Amino acid sequence: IRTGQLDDEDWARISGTMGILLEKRNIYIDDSSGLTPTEVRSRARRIAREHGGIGLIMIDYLQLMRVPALSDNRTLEIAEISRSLKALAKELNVPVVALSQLNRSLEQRADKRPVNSDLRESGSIEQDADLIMFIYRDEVYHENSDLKGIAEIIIGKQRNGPIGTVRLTFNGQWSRFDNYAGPQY
Amino acid sequence: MKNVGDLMQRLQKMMPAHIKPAFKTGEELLAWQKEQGAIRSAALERENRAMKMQRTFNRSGIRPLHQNCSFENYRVECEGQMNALSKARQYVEEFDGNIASFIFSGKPGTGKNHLAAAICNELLLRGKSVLIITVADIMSAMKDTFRNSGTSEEQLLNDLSNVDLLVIDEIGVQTESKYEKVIINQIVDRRSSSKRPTGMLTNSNMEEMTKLLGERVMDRMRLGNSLWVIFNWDSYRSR
Amino acid sequence: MKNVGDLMQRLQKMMPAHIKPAFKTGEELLAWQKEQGAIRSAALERENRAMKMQRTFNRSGIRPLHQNCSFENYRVECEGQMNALSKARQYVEEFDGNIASFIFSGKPGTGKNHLAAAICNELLLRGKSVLIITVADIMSAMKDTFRNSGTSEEQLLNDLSNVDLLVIDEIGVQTESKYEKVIINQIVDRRSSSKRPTGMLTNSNMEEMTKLLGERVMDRMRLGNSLWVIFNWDSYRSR
DNA sequence: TTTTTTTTTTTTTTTTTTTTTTTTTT
Ligand SMILES: Nc1ncnc2c1ncn2[C@@H]1O[C@H](COP(=O)(O)OP(=O)(O)O)[C@@H](O)[C@H]1O
Ligand SMILES: Nc1ncnc2c1ncn2[C@@H]1O[C@H](COP(=O)(O)OP(=O)(O)O)[C@@H](O)[C@H]1O
Repeated sequence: IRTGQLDDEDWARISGTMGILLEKRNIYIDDSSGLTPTEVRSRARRIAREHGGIGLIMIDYLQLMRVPALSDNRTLEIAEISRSLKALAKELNVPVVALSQLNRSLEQRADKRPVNSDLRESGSIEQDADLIMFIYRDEVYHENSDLKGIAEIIIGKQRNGPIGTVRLTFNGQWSRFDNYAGPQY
Repeated sequence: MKNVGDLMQRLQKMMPAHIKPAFKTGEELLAWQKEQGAIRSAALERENRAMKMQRTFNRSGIRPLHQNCSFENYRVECEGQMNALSKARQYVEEFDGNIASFIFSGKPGTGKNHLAAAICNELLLRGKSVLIITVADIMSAMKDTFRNSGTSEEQLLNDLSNVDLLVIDEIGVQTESKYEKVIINQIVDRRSSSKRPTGMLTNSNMEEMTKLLGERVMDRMRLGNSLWVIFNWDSYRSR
Repeated sequence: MKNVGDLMQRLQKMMPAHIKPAFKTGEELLAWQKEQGAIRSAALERENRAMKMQRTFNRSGIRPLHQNCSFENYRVECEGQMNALSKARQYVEEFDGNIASFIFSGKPGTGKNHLAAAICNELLLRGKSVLIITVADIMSAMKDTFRNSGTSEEQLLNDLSNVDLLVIDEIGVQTESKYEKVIINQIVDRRSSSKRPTGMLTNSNMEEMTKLLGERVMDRMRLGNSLWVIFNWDSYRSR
């Protein structure tokens, strides 16, 4: 797609997914960098009143969220962020997918499966949430693995549901996770 | 700035006509993704099973000498050749969930590995695992496993028992190693008792074999149609 | 806004008549809850004990060759067979709180694993843990256990001690190994010293075996009714 | 104060089978 080296079947499938996404007019992407929870609530309440009511939110790499009041203390910054996002989700009555990085603690552990502790900052996000689900793809660490093309979704907390370890297949050539109707886990 | 038709038209400026977008909706696109994902999952699993054999061992289950080794090229000379060949055919066909071992006994140069590899060539198309291997190479794997603490010989034996059709080669020799005995009985124990097949290749007689191969091993070998095919012929390559 | 009447009426609108609660009170609630708590804990600890050796290892118990192994498929030939079957039955019936072991001896093809597996099949449904296993497999598990530090031979030995009926197979072969002997005698030491039964399966005689199972272990096995029961027949699969 | 990430130095705790050639004296 970023080269133009594509064939008729591909041109077609692109036309199809495009002509699908245009007819619904669901998605609304904000390409602004250093937002605050104030602005997030504002934009979300804006898309809400006009277009019915939203159904889902995604927030990429939470830690970029700011609030300049608490710019001197970072942990409290993240705490305010998390409370704001939870309150938002409770306000508009939707979920809030909120990504977050992890710290380099699981590297000196020899297992490399992330635990609920290994969250990038403040540890409130391991408290304010109804659901955490980490990701683990063994072929990144292990080239000696017989478990490649396989990415497993290590749930790590769920207040109203079970813990687990879901299993899915990664094909990053087209940036998709798909279901793994394979052996058990 | 631009609308549905205008954008799609600016894009047909690239792509030629007679373009069936093939979905038109979401209810079908999700189903198509589901289908293709199950397909790619199956292919992925096949590839990783293969890699598991290449990692636990080396030497892809069939070797390039016995790779082009089906039933057809087995030149016919006599009636025992039919007694072996057609019996092998029905052994392949009746292999599914069958506790049916086999021992080809006979002199070298007689095509024992050949038919045992025709079997395996078929079972690769069936979608099963195979391995022709020499006990020397097995014990080499054991004694290399002793070195590294990343793989261990129980993991190795589990890899062996997890095989669909294992066969052993160059067994008739009277190597007296206690540690060879404890492995060669244990493997067939862990396979037969785990309700899986296996079949050896030898140059020896039943009683010649039965002092090296313990009574228990022959006992766990002789099941159903145990297939005591024997070659009492003259070597091929001298022709 | 709403009371017991209106609320339970709207509740019956969900769910039909004759749904009577069977509690009606505050004490029977907690009582039946504790009842189900202990009943759940039973199968819970059962699942723990049974998944130890299916999580770490495989096939913990009877293994699929000797699973379909009722007493009654046992073919009758002679008074030795009567002795074996009858004594096996009474050993099962007088099993509970009874320190009584068994050391079958004799050639293969006689029904050692068969009778041991019928025994263990029954003691499953009686609510007891069992494991038929090869000594080679135990030592393989040990030699794998040296790899990882998360587990330990101590852990596996205490697990075997936690088993109700530990049994051993193919012990007759004369491996003089120090680390084999320490395990084979330490296991019986731990079990019998903790007032727990077990039993073995071999081929040789008491004396020729006793250098392998020390006089200590043999005498510490021969309690109550040792049940030496011996088989001196031909192989079954020869028939 | 209490959280959090980052590098740097100290201690302490944990480890089996294998294969050979010998080479005697009968
Ligand atoms: N009947 C036959 N037809 C064709 N090739 C044969 C026949 N018998 C033996 N061969 C050839 O002889 C070789 C040796 O047979 P093989 O079973 O591989 O070794 P061994 O005889 O030691 O078991 C094979 O590579 C095969 O090509
Ligand atoms: N009394 C019997 N009746 C029927 N089958 C028997 C009898 N004894 C042994 N067998 C069969 O012989 C085989 C070997 O018996 P088993 O005790 O399991 O192993 P082993 O004979 O080596 O101890 C088994 O497949 C079993 O079904």
